[PDB]
Amino acid sequence: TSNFRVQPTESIVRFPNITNLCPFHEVFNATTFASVYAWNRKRISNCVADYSVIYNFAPFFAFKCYGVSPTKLNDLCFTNVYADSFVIRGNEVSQIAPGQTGNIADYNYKLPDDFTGCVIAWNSNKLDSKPSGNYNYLYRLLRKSKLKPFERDISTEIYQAGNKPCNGVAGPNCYSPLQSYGFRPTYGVGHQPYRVVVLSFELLHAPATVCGPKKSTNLVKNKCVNFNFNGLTGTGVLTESNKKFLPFQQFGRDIADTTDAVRDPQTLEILDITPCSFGGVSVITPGTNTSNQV
Amino acid sequence: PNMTQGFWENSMLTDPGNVQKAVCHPTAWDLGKGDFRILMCTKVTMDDFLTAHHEMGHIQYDMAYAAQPFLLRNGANEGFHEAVGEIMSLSAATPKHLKS
Amino acid sequence: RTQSYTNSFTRGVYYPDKVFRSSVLHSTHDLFLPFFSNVTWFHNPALPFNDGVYFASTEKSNIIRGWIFGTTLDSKTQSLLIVNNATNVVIKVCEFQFCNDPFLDVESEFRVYSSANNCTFEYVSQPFLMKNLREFVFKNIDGYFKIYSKHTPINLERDLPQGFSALEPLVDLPIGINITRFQTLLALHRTAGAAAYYVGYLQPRTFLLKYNENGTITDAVDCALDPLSETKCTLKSFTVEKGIYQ
Ligand SMILES: *[C@@H]1O[C@H](CO)[C@@H](O)[C@H](O)[C@H]1NC(C)=O
Ligand SMILES: *[C@@H]1O[C@H](CO)[C@@H](O)[C@H](O)[C@H]1NC(C)=O
Ligand SMILES: *[C@@H]1O[C@H](CO)[C@@H](O)[C@H](O)[C@H]1NC(C)=O
Ligand SMILES: *[C@@H]1O[C@H](CO)[C@@H](O)[C@H](O)[C@H]1NC(C)=O
Ligand SMILES: *[C@@H]1O[C@H](CO)[C@@H](O)[C@H](O)[C@H]1NC(C)=O
Ligand SMILES: *[C@@H]1O[C@H](CO)[C@@H](O)[C@H](O)[C@H]1NC(C)=O
Ligand SMILES: *[C@@H]1O[C@H](CO)[C@@H](O)[C@H](O)[C@H]1NC(C)=O
Ligand SMILES: [Zn+2]
Repeated sequence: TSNFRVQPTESIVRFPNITNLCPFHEVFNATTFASVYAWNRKRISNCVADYSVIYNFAPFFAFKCYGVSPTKLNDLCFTNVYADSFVIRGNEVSQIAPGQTGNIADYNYKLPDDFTGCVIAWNSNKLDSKPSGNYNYLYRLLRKSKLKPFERDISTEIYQAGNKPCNGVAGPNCYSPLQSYGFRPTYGVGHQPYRVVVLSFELLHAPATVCGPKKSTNLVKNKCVNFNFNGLTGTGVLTESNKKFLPFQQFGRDIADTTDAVRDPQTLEILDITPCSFGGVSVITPGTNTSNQV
Repeated sequence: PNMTQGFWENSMLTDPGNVQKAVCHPTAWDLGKGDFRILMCTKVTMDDFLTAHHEMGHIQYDMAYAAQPFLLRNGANEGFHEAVGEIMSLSAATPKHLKS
Repeated sequence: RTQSYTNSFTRGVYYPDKVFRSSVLHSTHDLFLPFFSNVTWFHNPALPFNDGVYFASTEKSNIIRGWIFGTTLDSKTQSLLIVNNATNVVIKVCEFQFCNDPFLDVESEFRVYSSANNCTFEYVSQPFLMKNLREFVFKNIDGYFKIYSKHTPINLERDLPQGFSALEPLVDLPIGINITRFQTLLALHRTAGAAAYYVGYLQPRTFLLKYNENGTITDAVDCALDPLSETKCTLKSFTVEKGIYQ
């Protein structure tokens, strides 16, 4: 008549542990973000990117994601991640965005037209402001031409707005391009120093090696369960196995090219897989003329 | 708009008294770069209330023209600034406002 | 330096995929070094990488130290360096401008490379190298650079011993750079020195691999080598009975 099959009760996922974590506590909490004219270009790769710590850091004045969805930040994987750290004023935060033009945007740092990532900003009046004044931070307000996206300029040539060569000295129509922010505790919001770290995500023709951390569920044994072991998916009953694997081997297959054993990613243990019970169902019946019992 | 948290923190609206020595002429200060303060030894009187209105009118003017360049960061002529103060002072003392 | 030649015998077989098979004859199509193929013995500055390479070193002093891989071997194109010192193995994927003749002083690596303008990747691991024959297989497939290796005790003999030593995968790296030529770096003391290494080139082949009870490749058959091997591959059995087989 039909087939009888035991449905899985629970779903189990086992992935290798996340002992590798991206250096988010290095791009943030660096205690010195240099200046916007010379922005720190840090490469983040070959690590699991967990945004839980990023949320667990200080409340963000501006956390806007353009290319990568805030929900899918962990889901999406990228080959390389670039974080740019710099200190800018409150009103200069808006200029760091796609399609926005301003002094900082054109002469210091330009987000590309098709930028993918999230702009992270938070207030830094406590650390970056001193009563004497934080003259260390600088920005550029004079330059010959607009900067192309993702460019760094650190060379100070006396701006020749006039018709006569400056000869490398300051004077009439000869101004040093660099100008200093001054940060004091009494400054109002909008001129207070703001710390911005721009997360840039790029896809390259290579393995991503940067996938958000993936959760692990407790192992269920001797029960019909759905299982996803390090990318190997199936339905079955997981039992203890006498078989001994080699260190590099992770799966086991039989003569029929079907999976029969799997090595548990977290604790190295060989678990044999038995297909969940299935079988035909037959109805033994005397003639319905005689009786209806079966 | 309404006053800044920095304004509330830095401004001295009450007479310190005792050891502290200060001038008690009311003044609204636009120190620059987003700092606004009132230097006023304010007591609980109707004249002090109206003077507070006048000074906060000054600060609202200063906040409004903050965006413009430094040289132009002033009233259009010498009269408009105290005029903007005085209109608020006049409106504050109206019996309708007092009853409200 | 000295292009002599030798017979490879049944050497260079490795585990194709990370699966466990017990008492199974499995047929796999992959890049393998063909059996009884001539292998160059060194005792063109950059040896062509081709699809893959098989490198063998038998010196007791372990004087060989690392390898170099690149497309054009200049600052223009990305390159790969593997340096194995006594403590740990260092793999650096950087656009390396190398010396025309790379070698190391080993307490210094200055003699090796001229410049490293940008570094794409880095890795540090336990040292690879440990009457001992060290065999390595290098191949870059679908963007992953794979290194298989084996360390076999060999009795004193003139050539590669006749036996099966399956090479166990050591390192898989997601470097993703094109590799056209390679070179072997040698440790010289600033003293004359001599080292001998075997180079063979892998080819697309079909192999029949025997896995014993404990999942080790005990034996292998190269299908295209000889008619009997083709018969064994067709029947999928090492033992072939009397008869005529298409
Ligand atoms: C997961 O954590 C345990 C310790 O709790 C550790 O023994 C195990 O090796 C970790 N997983 C991996 C894949 O390293
Ligand atoms: C006053 O200013 C704060 C911001 O400082 C704002 O949140 C609030 O809505 C404003 N108005 C009132 C009625 O508090
Ligand atoms: C005034 O400033 C001096 C420093 O010049 C400081 O010691 C003092 O505490 C301040 N206040 C008063 C009431 O003197
Ligand atoms: C202004 O609006 C408030 C809203 O609660 C009201 O209480 C007050 O009476 C109004 N004032 C006048 C003068 O209409
Ligand atoms: C081996 O190389 C590593 C590279 O980081 C270095 O730290 C270590 O000191 C070296 N050891 C010796 C013995 O040369
Ligand atoms: C990274 O390497 C590439 C190689 O083509 C080079 O063009 C680029 O300038 C390097 N990055 C930096 C920041 O120098
Ligand atoms: C597998 O078992 C046999 C004995 O049955 C033993 O000789 C062999 O060494 C085992 N495999 C390995 C890799 O040790
Ligand atoms: Zn006034």
